[PDB]
Amino acid sequence: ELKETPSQTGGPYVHIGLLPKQANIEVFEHNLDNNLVQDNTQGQRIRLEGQVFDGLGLPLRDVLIEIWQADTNGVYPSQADTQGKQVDPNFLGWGRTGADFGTGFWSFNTIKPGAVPGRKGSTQAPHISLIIFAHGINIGLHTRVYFDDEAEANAKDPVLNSIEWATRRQTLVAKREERDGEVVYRFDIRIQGENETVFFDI
Amino acid sequence: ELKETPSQTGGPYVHIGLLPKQANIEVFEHNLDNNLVQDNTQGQRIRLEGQVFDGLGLPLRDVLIEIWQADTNGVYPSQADTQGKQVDPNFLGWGRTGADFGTGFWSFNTIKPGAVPGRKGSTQAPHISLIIFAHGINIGLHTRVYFDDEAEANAKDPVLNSIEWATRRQTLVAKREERDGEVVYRFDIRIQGENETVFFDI
Amino acid sequence: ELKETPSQTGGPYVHIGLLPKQANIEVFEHNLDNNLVQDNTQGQRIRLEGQVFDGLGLPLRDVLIEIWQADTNGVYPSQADTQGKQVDPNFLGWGRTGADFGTGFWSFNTIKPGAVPGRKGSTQAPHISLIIFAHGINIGLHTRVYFDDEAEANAKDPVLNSIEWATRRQTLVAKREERDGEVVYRFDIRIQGENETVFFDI
Amino acid sequence: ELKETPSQTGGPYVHIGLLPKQANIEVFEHNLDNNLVQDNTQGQRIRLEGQVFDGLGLPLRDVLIEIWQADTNGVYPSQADTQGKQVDPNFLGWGRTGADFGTGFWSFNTIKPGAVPGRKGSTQAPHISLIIFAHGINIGLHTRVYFDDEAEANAKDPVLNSIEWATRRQTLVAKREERDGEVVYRFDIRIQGENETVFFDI
Amino acid sequence: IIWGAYAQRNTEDHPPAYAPGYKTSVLRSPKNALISIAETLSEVTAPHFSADKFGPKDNDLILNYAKDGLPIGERVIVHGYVRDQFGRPVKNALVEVWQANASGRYRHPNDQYIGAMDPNFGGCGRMLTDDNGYYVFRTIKPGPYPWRNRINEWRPAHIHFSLIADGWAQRLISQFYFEGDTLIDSCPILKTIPSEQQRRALIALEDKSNFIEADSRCYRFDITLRGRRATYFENDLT
Amino acid sequence: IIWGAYAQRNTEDHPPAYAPGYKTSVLRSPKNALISIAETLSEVTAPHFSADKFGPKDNDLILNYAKDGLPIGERVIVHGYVRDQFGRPVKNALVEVWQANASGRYRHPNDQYIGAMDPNFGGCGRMLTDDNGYYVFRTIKPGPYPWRNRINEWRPAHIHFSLIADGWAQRLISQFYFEGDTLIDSCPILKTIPSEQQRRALIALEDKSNFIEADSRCYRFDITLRGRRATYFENDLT
Amino acid sequence: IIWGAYAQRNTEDHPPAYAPGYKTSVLRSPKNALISIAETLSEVTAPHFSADKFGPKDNDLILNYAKDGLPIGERVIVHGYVRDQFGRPVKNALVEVWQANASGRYRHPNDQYIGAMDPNFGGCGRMLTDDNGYYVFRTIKPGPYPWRNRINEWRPAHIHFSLIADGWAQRLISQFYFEGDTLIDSCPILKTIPSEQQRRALIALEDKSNFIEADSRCYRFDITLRGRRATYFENDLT
Amino acid sequence: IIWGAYAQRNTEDHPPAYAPGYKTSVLRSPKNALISIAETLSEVTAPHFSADKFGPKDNDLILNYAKDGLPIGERVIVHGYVRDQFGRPVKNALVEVWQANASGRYRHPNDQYIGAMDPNFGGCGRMLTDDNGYYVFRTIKPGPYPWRNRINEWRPAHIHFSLIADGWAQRLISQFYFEGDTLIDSCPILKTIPSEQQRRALIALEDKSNFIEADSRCYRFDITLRGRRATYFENDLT
Ligand SMILES: [Fe+3]
Ligand SMILES: [Fe+3]
Ligand SMILES: [Fe+3]
Ligand SMILES: [Fe+3]
Ligand SMILES: [O-]
Ligand SMILES: [O-]
Ligand SMILES: [O-]
Ligand SMILES: [O-]
Repeated sequence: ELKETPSQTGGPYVHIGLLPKQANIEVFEHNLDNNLVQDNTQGQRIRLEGQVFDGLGLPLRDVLIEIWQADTNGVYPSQADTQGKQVDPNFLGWGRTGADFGTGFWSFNTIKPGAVPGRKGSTQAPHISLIIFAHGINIGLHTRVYFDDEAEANAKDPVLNSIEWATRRQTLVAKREERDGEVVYRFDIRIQGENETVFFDI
Repeated sequence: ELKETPSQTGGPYVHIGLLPKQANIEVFEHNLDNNLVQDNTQGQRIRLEGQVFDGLGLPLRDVLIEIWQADTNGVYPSQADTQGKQVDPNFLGWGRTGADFGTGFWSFNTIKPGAVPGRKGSTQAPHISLIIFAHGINIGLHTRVYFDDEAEANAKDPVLNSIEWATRRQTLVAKREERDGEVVYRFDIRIQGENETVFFDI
Repeated sequence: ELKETPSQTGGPYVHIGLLPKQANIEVFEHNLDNNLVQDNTQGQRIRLEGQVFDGLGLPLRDVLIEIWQADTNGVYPSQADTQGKQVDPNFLGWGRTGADFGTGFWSFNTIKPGAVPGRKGSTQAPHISLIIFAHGINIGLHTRVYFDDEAEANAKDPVLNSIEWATRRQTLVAKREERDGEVVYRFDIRIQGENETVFFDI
Repeated sequence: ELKETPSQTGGPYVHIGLLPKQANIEVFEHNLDNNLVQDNTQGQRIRLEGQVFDGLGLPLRDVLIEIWQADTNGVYPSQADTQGKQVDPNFLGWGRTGADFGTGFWSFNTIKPGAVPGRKGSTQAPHISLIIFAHGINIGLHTRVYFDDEAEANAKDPVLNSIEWATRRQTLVAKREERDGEVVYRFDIRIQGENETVFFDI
Repeated sequence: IIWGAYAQRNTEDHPPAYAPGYKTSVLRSPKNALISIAETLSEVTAPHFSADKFGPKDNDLILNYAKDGLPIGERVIVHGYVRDQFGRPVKNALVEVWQANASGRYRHPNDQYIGAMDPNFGGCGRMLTDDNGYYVFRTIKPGPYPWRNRINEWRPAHIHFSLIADGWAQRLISQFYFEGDTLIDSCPILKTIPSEQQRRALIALEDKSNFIEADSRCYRFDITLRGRRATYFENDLT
Repeated sequence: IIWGAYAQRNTEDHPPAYAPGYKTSVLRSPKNALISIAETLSEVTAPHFSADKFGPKDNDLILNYAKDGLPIGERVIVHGYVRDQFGRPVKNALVEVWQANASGRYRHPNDQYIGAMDPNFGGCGRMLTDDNGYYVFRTIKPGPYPWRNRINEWRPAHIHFSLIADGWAQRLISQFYFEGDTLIDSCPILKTIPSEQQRRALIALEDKSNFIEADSRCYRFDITLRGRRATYFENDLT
Repeated sequence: IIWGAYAQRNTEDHPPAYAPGYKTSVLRSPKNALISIAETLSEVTAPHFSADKFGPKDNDLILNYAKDGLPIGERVIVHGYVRDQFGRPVKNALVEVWQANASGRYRHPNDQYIGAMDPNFGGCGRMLTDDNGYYVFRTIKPGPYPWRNRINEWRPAHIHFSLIADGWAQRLISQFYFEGDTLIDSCPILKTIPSEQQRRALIALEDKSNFIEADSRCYRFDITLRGRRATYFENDLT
Repeated sequence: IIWGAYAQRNTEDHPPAYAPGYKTSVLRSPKNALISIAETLSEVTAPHFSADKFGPKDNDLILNYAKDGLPIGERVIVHGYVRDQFGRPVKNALVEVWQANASGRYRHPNDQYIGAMDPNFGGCGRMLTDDNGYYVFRTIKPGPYPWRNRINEWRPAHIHFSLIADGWAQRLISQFYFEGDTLIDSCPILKTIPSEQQRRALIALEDKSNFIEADSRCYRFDITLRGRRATYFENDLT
């Protein structure tokens, strides 16, 4: 049996090396980005945005963020999805983004995910899986984003209920806002300190 | 010379394994509990109660607590007490309790202890010695409970004066309250963080 | 190259663990037993029976015995049979049995096997291969059963002639008897001592 | 923990070194012998005699034999006897003898022992414990002598029933004979071979 | 490929028949040497057992005899590969196992040890290896138990196993033990095996990455059977 | 002999409070250093427990909760000596133990592991050491069990124990393990102890000459408490 | 084959979050322990990237940004296999790399090191592993470079890499180094890894028989991802 | 303290019955295995011998048979302790010894070796151990002697000894040898013992500080007997 290759920080240029187009390095014709909505994609369009803060409250501007999620019906566009339901064919389910250099805000244009089966017949509340890499972060940090307008589903979520501190559960709930007809979920991530965001070993 | 056997946490069921009667495991006829007052015990009856909090402020419900104290005249019911004074014969001086599962409160019914000699002719203020065991606590934590109505004696206590931070001394002083003729001393224990309770290596 | 996993005795319960149905452990729907004759099986039906004796002449009651043999035409119901002849399709060729606890007798209901080719164009006399496992037997003991009514074929058998002691050859010949129309071959096995049965390293 | 000192044969002169008086070495005033009956000893007097044979049937003339037994009521004259019954005070319970040089016969004058408690409330049939030492015997051989006139008690004896070969049980039963009013039990010991006497690891 | 005979069994890799420290072997071992024979079709063939005949719980000793509840004891999965000495997988071989329960008690009136019986444990299982020679079963870890060899003898925990594969010459019954059991060093039965490396070949190893969280541990145990040699010149088998 | 204080506890011989690999310790460990004090009568005295109060089966976990039958599992006796660091026996100390059953299940609704409950096993015992510091109890060997630290964490088999002896400063709770258990090498709780020699001090050893034939195995386990120093010059305690 | 969850990540095989010698980690590491969860479909699935989307020079950092000429520096090919912990190849995984140029300079205004920029070097590449888990790219060997941790800190030459494979739980970003670089022994970032054997796992080895004469050297570097366990009893994933 | 049975004799620590290099054992060893039994009162009791019966010279082989003068040979004192396997002293046990004289000749017509008889040496002694398990006797060092096993066989110098102690199960006869005797390495009788450490257990050691000036040398030799286990639960003996 082999040991997993050891993780190392993405380093100071992880958000440039994995999103070259945006750093003006035009090496690739097709580039990966933070927009998961293609024209025929199904579901309600939402914008997910926020900032990532260090231990003193300073937003990180060198962070690289990726999200992984299910489609509108809660099916993953992955061969490992065993639900036997057909997935939306115009949905990748993944995206990558960095923080704006001036502001420090990151964002994704996506679709609100449908509920996905949990273990042993349970149902998980809608969620998006999120990972953060940056200079100073030795191993990618995993977290999940849940939605404040799904309070009923959130109260029965297996993973949220896994957390004994009711007070830490709230750090995983994004806030819904309506900017000119567009739906936006604000999710700030605090890596360390007061209201530190819950991170998982998955 | 031998090394002391190394400590290990009491683990998640320490408050069930050491107080079986209360977890409905009726293996013993005579069971140890949190009531130190027998009918002919001398001194003023008091109730000692509080909660134990982790680093986020959550009360622990799996904690096991024991106290050790002197009788009303400040004599310990122990063969190692060398004062040559007779001890109250209807007093064990020790008790054990867990936290209520719902509320998180622990308590003892006991007697307010008398002053006990300190080293080199000094006199210690009245105190009860207390130890805490729980899942996550690798070695039992020792502390003492002093009484806010003994301010004069507390100001001359050898041990309290051993602590240079006047501000930490206060964490060892319980507050007197009078619930329907009963005297109660409230003593909350904060294992970590703001107003962290002082613990001793005895 | 690997070494063969080392043998160990079947131990005291080998005849219970490999024939659970008979020890009243009803874990399996289909159970293996000592009856090799199915209704459409071809050949003459015979009963093979005997006792297994230790070095003092005591029959073993904890023995487990299996036999392996060819069908009526001398073809094995095995993919490794290379004769290119079709085998009887209602014949397994194998069976397993223990000794009766009171009596110590073991038995099989089977068919008298046909002659099977020997090495380099020779022909072997009809025989059944038999293996014995028991507490005290470190490695299964292999032997063969030949028939006293096949004296002509037995005199030309390659394996029997491999044994230089004419007197030991006889220990491998079972005696034919006719119990009410049924044909029975009595074959007693003596593990050690006078008239010790010949065992082979195959 | 220590290992038991390893046994070694008594060697060719064990029956001379442990019974000097009889080999005419008059070093001791009080000598140990094969007569366990003192004048006030209680119980029926019996003579126990026999020969010890090697593997070819030759009696050994250099053997040393000791016996250990209970008194007439089945109580041992030993501080380790926990029956709480008083033992016959004129009984040692032990004796030692060699074989006559010419004849090869050994003997003891003793009392027929009473039944002794067995484990977990059982009752053992009357028996005498016997040990044999000699040149060629690396470790003293332990056996027991039972009596043919105690067939009823023998059939329920825990130790005799421990032996699975009914045929070996008989080697431990001595034969009663009446030589001119004297009762004699003949017990021959066969160290090796046909009708080999059962020996125990006690 | 034309197959010839199975390679000779290496008697130095197995226990001898007569092993005085295992007392029951004294009267149950032949005094004559085994007679070695050149193989024929009788020795290189064996029976075939069809998958249809097996039930779904045949390899699950935890559930295959469970009546009112689950058996008491340590939940463990045991898996591994059966291959021949030349490293080829052994496909569709019948693997049968039997064992005591968690107290070290066998489910039979003969066993009168005071260790308690478990009404929900049977202690027998079976399965066929797959095309890769793989097998897997689930059970309760057996407890060690006393037996009368010397008066205070104790068997280490063990699971008895039996294999019927492609050739009758491969027929093998043995027992495997669990990594770290201290009784392994004192057992007269295990010590009948002459070499230390072969004694180690019967020890199943803790397979920690294969434990199933909040459920069962897992032990890995591979088995090696005699292998056949290929023939490229004269085929004397027949 | 006039007794002085207990020798200082050697913090390097114990686990530290904050041990990040044991996740629950992160929020349950003080950020401030412990404040060391010079001892007084409060620290050198302790309570006395009378033998009258104990029942006859208090140290027999096999029978003390047996209702319709015996508990299922491996019968074992555990014995040893409790002495102080200067080698003096610790007399009449209260030793309390608690443990899971053979499946690794604790007798409490909180524990929802699938390992089966045993209706005839309670899992708590106690006893007083004798004049030689000796103690002995009988029980069923506990099975290892899963817990959530990292998702697939498993505790080696262990028995929790607690001692109240002559001085409050001796108060100690810990856990002992069984010789050869392979989980001992991977446990984050046992690894909070800094040195290998101290980790070995919690392993009970197989005591083969003390096994009881056809009945129970036995493990030997000694315990060492802090010891008092004698005073020959000024007695400052009071 | 029904797949279950990925084996637990072995935290002792990775750097801890808080590593004081790597100063930037001090304010960017959680004070709370990670919360371990049992896996669900969310953790065992991942996206698929189609080969159509890749250009022909995506894995050729020598030519993919070459304008008027070739980049300056040592021509090297790096190849190897990506497999999971149970040794199975990882097929069609997206491997992305990024690095400095030969002077140790990254192509971004943020980097103001005096090492010179190369107008013909971009420093980003990507590829999909094949059915055997194989990958191969060509590049210019990056030069080491200074950074402010302690004032005179220097990174050994390294290529950053990222893998997205079959399950989200396998997601991994790391960096590999070149055999014999002396800076490897002094790097605080590489030293966040606790064991020497794991530090060696990030060193790409000179592969001399695979050098291309009069053209390029070659380094071999294999990568291991977490592996999935197969389920043979209850499938709890769903 | 309620006593239970004696610990099982460890057959690997003793010679086997059949030992072909000691020719006389061939026809005087059982072919069947010994039958082990659970102990009863018969095996745990033994006789008591009163001190009154012993003469004052019973343990002085130098003077107990001296007629007209002293025996010829090396004057030596042999002393030591008899204890059980758990280290407890064995009190009031009967220790009997016998030996050849200085020429290697036994005082019996059977012995016809040419080594000369000594009219003032008998060669038998006895004593009871004291409360500490101590014993001491004085004698003439025996000389080695020839015997017919192979034609030129020679026994090292030795003193035969016998112990009857508290339980019949402890009954033991053996022989001890003298430090440095070169014949110890070639003796077929001593070599019947399987292990080197047990062979060393029969060698009496020179005890130089205990020599008596201008008088006698001294050898130290301790003896270990089987020990009894204490019972704390069911007492099955009766
Ligand atoms: Fe078994
Ligand atoms: Fe526990
Ligand atoms: Fe870099
Ligand atoms: Fe001699
Ligand atoms: O970097
Ligand atoms: O626990
Ligand atoms: O067995
Ligand atoms: O001798």
